[PDB]
Amino acid sequence: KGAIIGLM
Amino acid sequence: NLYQFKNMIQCTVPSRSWADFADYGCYCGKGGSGTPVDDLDRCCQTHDNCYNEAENISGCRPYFKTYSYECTQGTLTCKGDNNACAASVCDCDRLAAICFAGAPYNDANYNIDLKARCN
Ligand SMILES: [Ca+2]
Repeated sequence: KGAIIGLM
Repeated sequence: NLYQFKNMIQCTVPSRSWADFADYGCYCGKGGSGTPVDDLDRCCQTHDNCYNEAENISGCRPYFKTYSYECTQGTLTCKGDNNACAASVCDCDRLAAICFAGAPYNDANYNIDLKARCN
């Protein structure tokens, strides 16, 4: 991916 | 890892871009606080807590850990070659993708103001 994102 | 979770969502919710789930409610994506706003947000809160638990395993980073899984003919499976970190994160993800497929999606709950609404 690199970038993000969700969730936690 | 997040790329694999994105693919689990594509495999369980084909009629919707995964970005729909990236910024929803108080827990889906960035958010991790306050009262979940609906069923789909509840899926996302359990997923977030799941990651927090997995992070207690030494060296286990849920956003980055690559695990082994398959998505075929409507069935999503975490495979048996996963170590304890990979198995746990793989289960967190799979559990959340199945949850998202059963939850209603409410346009009004996309990209809400987390600072005002998620205290
Ligand atoms: Ca989150």
